[PDB]
Amino acid sequence: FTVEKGIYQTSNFRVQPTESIVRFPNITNLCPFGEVFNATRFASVYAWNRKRISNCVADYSVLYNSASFSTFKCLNDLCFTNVYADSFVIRGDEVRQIAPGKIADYNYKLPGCVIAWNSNNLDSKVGGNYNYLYRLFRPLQSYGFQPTNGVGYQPYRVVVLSFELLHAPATVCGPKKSTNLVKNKCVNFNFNGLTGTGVLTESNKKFLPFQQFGRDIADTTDAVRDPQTLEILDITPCSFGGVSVITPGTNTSNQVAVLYQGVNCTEVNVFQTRAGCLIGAEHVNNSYECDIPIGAGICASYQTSQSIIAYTMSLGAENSVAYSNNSIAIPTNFTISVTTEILPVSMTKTSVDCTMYICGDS
Amino acid sequence: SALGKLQDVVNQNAQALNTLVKQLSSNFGAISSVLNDILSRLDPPEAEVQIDRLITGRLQSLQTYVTQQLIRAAEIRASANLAATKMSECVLGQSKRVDFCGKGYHLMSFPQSAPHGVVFLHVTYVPAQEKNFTTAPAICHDGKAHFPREGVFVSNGTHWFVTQRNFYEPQIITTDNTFVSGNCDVVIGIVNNTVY
Amino acid sequence: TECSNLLLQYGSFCTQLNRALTGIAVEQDKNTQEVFAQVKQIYKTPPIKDFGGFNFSQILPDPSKPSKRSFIEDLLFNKVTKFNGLTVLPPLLTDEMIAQYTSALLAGTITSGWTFGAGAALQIPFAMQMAYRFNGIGVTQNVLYENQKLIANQFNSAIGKIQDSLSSTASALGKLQDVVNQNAQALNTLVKQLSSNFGAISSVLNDILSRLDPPEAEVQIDRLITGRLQSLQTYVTQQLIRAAEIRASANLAATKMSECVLGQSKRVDFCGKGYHLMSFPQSAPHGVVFLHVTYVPAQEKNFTTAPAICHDGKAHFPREGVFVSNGTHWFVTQRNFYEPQIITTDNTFVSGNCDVVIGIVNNTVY
Amino acid sequence: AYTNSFTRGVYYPDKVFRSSVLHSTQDLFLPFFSNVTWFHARFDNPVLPFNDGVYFASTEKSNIIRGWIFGSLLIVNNATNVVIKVCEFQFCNDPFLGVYYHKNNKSWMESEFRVYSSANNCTFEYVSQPFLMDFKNLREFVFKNIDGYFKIYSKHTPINLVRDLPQGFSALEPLVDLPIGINITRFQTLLALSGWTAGAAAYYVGYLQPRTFLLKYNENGTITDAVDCALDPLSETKCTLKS
Ligand SMILES: *[C@@H]1O[C@H](CO)[C@@H](O[C@@H]2O[C@H](CO)[C@@H](O[C@@H]3O[C@H](CO)[C@@H](O)[C@H](O)[C@@H]3O)[C@H](O)[C@H]2NC(C)=O)[C@H](O)[C@H]1NC(C)=O
Ligand SMILES: *[C@@H]1O[C@H](CO)[C@@H](O[C@@H]2O[C@H](CO)[C@@H](O[C@@H]3O[C@H](CO)[C@@H](O)[C@H](O)[C@@H]3O)[C@H](O)[C@H]2NC(C)=O)[C@H](O)[C@H]1NC(C)=O
Ligand SMILES: *[C@@H]1O[C@H](CO)[C@@H](O[C@@H]2O[C@H](CO)[C@@H](O[C@@H]3O[C@H](CO)[C@@H](O)[C@H](O)[C@@H]3O)[C@H](O)[C@H]2NC(C)=O)[C@H](O)[C@H]1NC(C)=O
Ligand SMILES: *[C@@H]1O[C@H](CO)[C@@H](O[C@@H]2O[C@H](CO)[C@@H](O[C@@H]3O[C@H](CO)[C@@H](O)[C@H](O)[C@@H]3O)[C@H](O)[C@H]2NC(C)=O)[C@H](O)[C@H]1NC(C)=O
Ligand SMILES: *[C@@H]1O[C@H](CO)[C@@H](O[C@@H]2O[C@H](CO)[C@@H](O)[C@H](O)[C@H]2NC(C)=O)[C@H](O)[C@H]1NC(C)=O
Ligand SMILES: *[C@@H]1O[C@H](CO)[C@@H](O[C@@H]2O[C@H](CO)[C@@H](O)[C@H](O)[C@H]2NC(C)=O)[C@H](O)[C@H]1NC(C)=O
Ligand SMILES: *[C@@H]1O[C@H](CO)[C@@H](O)[C@H](O)[C@H]1NC(C)=O
Ligand SMILES: *[C@@H]1O[C@H](CO)[C@@H](O)[C@H](O)[C@H]1NC(C)=O
Ligand SMILES: *[C@@H]1O[C@H](CO)[C@@H](O)[C@H](O)[C@H]1NC(C)=O
Ligand SMILES: *[C@@H]1O[C@H](CO)[C@@H](O)[C@H](O)[C@H]1NC(C)=O
Ligand SMILES: *[C@@H]1O[C@H](CO)[C@@H](O)[C@H](O)[C@H]1NC(C)=O
Repeated sequence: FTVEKGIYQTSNFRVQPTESIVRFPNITNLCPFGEVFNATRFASVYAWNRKRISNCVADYSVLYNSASFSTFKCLNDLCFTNVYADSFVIRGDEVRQIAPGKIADYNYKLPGCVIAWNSNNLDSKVGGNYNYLYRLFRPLQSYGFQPTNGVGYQPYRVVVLSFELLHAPATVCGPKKSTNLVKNKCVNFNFNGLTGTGVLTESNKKFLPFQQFGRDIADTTDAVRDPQTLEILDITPCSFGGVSVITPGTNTSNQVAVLYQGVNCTEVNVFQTRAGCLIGAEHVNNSYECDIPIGAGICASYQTSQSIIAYTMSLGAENSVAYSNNSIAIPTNFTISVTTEILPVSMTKTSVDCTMYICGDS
Repeated sequence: SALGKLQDVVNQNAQALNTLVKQLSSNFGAISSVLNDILSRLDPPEAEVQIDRLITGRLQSLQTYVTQQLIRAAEIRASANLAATKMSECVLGQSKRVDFCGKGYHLMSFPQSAPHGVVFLHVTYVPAQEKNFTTAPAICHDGKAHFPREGVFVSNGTHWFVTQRNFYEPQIITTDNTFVSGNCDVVIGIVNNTVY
Repeated sequence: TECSNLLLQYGSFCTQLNRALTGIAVEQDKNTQEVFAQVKQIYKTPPIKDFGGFNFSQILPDPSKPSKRSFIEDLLFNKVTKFNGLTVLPPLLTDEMIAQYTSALLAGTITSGWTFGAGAALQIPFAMQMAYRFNGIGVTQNVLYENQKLIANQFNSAIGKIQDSLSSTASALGKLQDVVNQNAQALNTLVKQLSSNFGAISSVLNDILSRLDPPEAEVQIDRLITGRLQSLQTYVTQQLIRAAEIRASANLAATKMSECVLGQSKRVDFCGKGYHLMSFPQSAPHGVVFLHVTYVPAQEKNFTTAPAICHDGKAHFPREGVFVSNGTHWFVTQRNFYEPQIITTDNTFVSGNCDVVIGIVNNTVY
Repeated sequence: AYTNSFTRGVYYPDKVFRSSVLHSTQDLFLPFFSNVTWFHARFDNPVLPFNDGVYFASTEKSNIIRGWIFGSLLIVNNATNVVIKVCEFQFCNDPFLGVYYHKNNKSWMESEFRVYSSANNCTFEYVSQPFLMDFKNLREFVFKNIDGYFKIYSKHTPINLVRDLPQGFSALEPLVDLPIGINITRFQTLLALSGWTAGAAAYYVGYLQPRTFLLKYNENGTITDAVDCALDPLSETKCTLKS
């Protein structure tokens, strides 16, 4: 409850990230799933064409959150080797047959997700549609249609997306959200999985046409190239440092100053020093013997009304000896001075045994 | 605050012991930091996985304490060696070494025992009340240069004397205070005068 | 935050580590202060540089440059060449302040000799000061005044050679460079240790948390904590070991400043090789440099010597010196410089008879 | 036959730009001064094991070396442009790419592709930009298949030799990286080509080995020199001291 005069390291300052920057490369090469579900023409159930795709950005969220479907019997956070996206039309109650039925045993056999949509809008020909061919048994005779049909007899354009988890690397990765880029502000940066904290700025380094990252001798990442745009950005460490409190001692006063080691006073009587930022101490042009060492030649003291002052400590009086080639100074008196020197000699002899300390009669 | 060094040693040791004891209240990932609680709650098969976490925790903390003591004992020994040396050549004799026995020209030292340490009272001679004089390396008397055998030539302004080095006790320059070496032609700063 | 809760189970291992490091940091300021804050006042050399022929221009501060740093100090500084919670604190005494202390110590020695280290600074001509130094190594003071021009030239040439040695070769400051390298790699090793699994699935906590549920992610995190905690322990222990080593070196530099710079040392080989005369401190990065001015005898020649001589049935011994012979005549000379002179009754003392001394000779005393 | 791979087979292991440092990489490299196998384009297009990746040099004029078969897989650097296709190709026992040697065109124009006969199970396909049809340059290639991720490196560097690898230094900038995810246990070389005189093109095979290899990145992030950890004691001490 009482602290003696001095400098004390209380806590640790660290600029909390105003934002967590995440910069996935611009979402391009959109997967052709946009046109699979409403292609100009679809094949028969038995003639289901495989639209296997690789290295495409399949946006399942827009498809899943479309409000223009019939059954989503299953996504953008998962990447897969390929998507065996089928394409066909089934008659009403056959939708339930597409699940892990006439269609389920003759035309299709599901061992992914299933998407269905009202086919009466486009595929249903007016006056009788027979373009599709139906395998009644497993045998292709006809399908049959009527525009004035109900729901169980109504066709449904169904595309069956079957995700693959083969040993081959996943290639159909869904879109990943990205933040914006803000410079000159501590923010957590994650462009392509390289998450970290640092102030983001424009750098002078030139990257190789292929290189994306940059690292220091200690293997730490220092500069990055934005995947969305070819800008070389230097990632400096996010501002942080210790917080130490100058106190002249409770026995003297309760006023204190706070030092933020290694900061510019912009991230926090505010005085900028080579040792950090001083708050609560007023800079004085005078120089005295060091009382409390702030650092970098700066010391803080309590003096007269009273306050804490920060000053550049003085090394002593600026004496100049009256030297000349033919003058000598010779003492005419003397003084007998008895000074003190204190040296530690020994410590306390402490003995400790494990079994008592570690376990204890156990 | 004079005995800061002695108090610092006591404070450092007591602080180290306190942290060692405070470490006994840590869990180290175990269900409890009390060994009895683990024993009285769990069967041996599941108590070992918990007691083992404590053992590594207590053991590591104890090892950290011992190594810190070894390093701390090394500097205390270095201080004791220095204190032993000072007693040998600062209390038991007069030392020419500068600042080894306080600021000034060492005269004598006295030891005083202190808790876990020693205190030396260094008696030193510090000159005071200096005065400015004009001085010469030597004096030419009869074509021969005279040098102070143990002294320095100083001038009141009109007369030349020979004081000792560091206490103004002027003396008449005689052939007993000075020795001759060569003629007064090679020393820079020679000043004419008479040698009684 | 998931880890920070886990790390609390280890108690106060980290209040200990910070206490150990802050204890080291406070010591480093004490080391520098003890070595350099050896002068009560900031003595200044006079504008007139009539030092009997010695020019200390290469060791005195040069106000032309911003740092007001000596010429040789500049050579020393050139020769010697905030990532993961790791901060380097600035020393309490700036390089400019250190260079001011050496200037004060240097200025005091030139103008005062050893007096300023034992009280008030008492001026004395440098040539007369060197006479004290010669007298302090057993050589009479007339040899300095007679050879003042030669001795001054020898000092200037010797100081000139130190410039070439430092400027031409960058390997002279190995001791100071080694300290910098050791600290630099200690931090690099500590930082590089963050890239090791220590047995966990990965060295990145985000991956561990992302790819595992808290139960099985907690065990993986604990492996990282123990390894990273252990690596932080070895760093502090090494620093404590090194800090003790540097403190011993700093304690030695402090003693050398007191005994070599603030006075004349009779201790052999302490302040350079030979007979100590003077020492001049210079400031170097994270260290100090001493220029030990030493008196080395040279060009010896053989002589025939005797312990004493018989004059009138009584043995004469030299008051201070040696008995030497030309092969036909006998003289008495000082030991460290051949300055023969007539053997008289003023430079010898009589004690006893002629038949107790082995090697007695039969010369005459005038 | 065999020759010496003096200081070739060095590329950029990763997508990292580092300035004025010396980086040590335990990677799949070509040992210095190694007895690299020597074939001649007499025509030599045998099947060789694709064990732990493989290097490939080509003193290529008129685009002699036009493809390679791994796995079914191909990297057909045809005349038009690079074409990497992943399918269950029914590769011929003697696969190659046919070229009409100035058959009245006063130019070696590619007109045939006997690399494979048909494709059944296609998984991937990539097509790159075109390039000049041209020897005075040492085109070199490296091929790796790790964790399914299939990597390709190459560089276009001028040289002034005829049939031996020059004693210079060059770094193969990566050009392609694909997740074909197939099993590659063997490979073969497809070259320019009933009745032929294969164009003079010294093409080499160097079975890369996992080895530490110290790289010197200049201030521009482009590799300027390198050494090994097993070439000789001198190299070993350099790598230990990172200098
Ligand atoms: C050398 O210095 C010493 C002191 O360090 C001088 O002795 C001091 O002399 C003064 C004046 O003579 C004394 O002051 C007087 O003290 C008496 C009491 O005895 C008082 O009644 C007077 O009114 C006056 O204040 C002083 O006490 C004395 N100090 C000591 C310790 O004895 C000495 O004179 C100096 N020598 C020379 C040659 O200058
Ligand atoms: C520096 O000190 C010397 C000391 O010798 C001074 O010279 C001599 O000083 C003494 C003491 O004052 C003189 O004695 C005089 O005696 C007469 C007769 O008894 C008396 O009336 C005077 O008051 C004085 O006491 C002496 O004559 C004088 N000269 C010699 C050759 O001894 C010298 O003057 C001093 N100089 C300065 C600048 O202080
Ligand atoms: C004590 O030593 C210092 C140097 O060790 C002397 O100062 C140097 O004196 C020399 C000769 O006078 C100077 O050389 C001249 O330099 C100028 C400028 O470069 C050049 O134009 C002239 O042709 C000539 O070479 C030198 O500059 C000067 N300073 C330094 C740093 O070397 C000093 O004079 C000595 N003390 C004495 C002689 O009392
Ligand atoms: C060792 O030292 C003694 C004494 O210094 C040497 O004896 C001296 O020898 C020199 C010439 O060798 C003599 O010089 C002569 O002096 C007379 C004056 O009396 C002068 O008229 C002559 O023209 C000549 O210059 C000197 O007198 C003589 N000293 C004595 C006392 O006899 C001795 O030669 C030295 N031995 C060596 C160097 O081996
Ligand atoms: C010390 O005295 C000597 C002589 O006693 C001085 O030297 C003489 O000076 C005069 C006039 O300056 C000359 O005429 C003589 O030739 C010099 N030599 C001799 C042997 O007399 C000398 O100058 C005096 N020193 C001082 C500092 O006054
Ligand atoms: C030094 O001189 C003394 C006397 O001048 C020598 O002593 C004499 O020695 C001779 C023969 O050795 C004797 O006959 C005398 O009786 C001695 N006299 C005395 C008074 O002792 C001595 O021998 C000489 N020493 C040397 C080395 O020549
Ligand atoms: C596209 O698909 C939607 C289903 O979400 C369908 O309603 C529409 O008719 C299709 N074609 C066009 C041009 O929108
Ligand atoms: C930040 O601190 C550095 C270090 O002194 C300084 O050079 C820079 O100008 C400061 N920037 C701001 C905005 O205060
Ligand atoms: C001492 O200095 C003054 C002025 O600089 C000069 O006149 C005098 O000759 C010098 N003395 C000696 C002995 O050189
Ligand atoms: C002294 O004499 C010895 C042998 O006579 C010789 O080796 C030595 O060099 C001589 N000393 C000197 C200084 O000449
Ligand atoms: C010194 O030793 C030599 C050795 O030959 C001997 O001849 C001589 O007599 C000795 N003299 C004395 C005084 O011991």
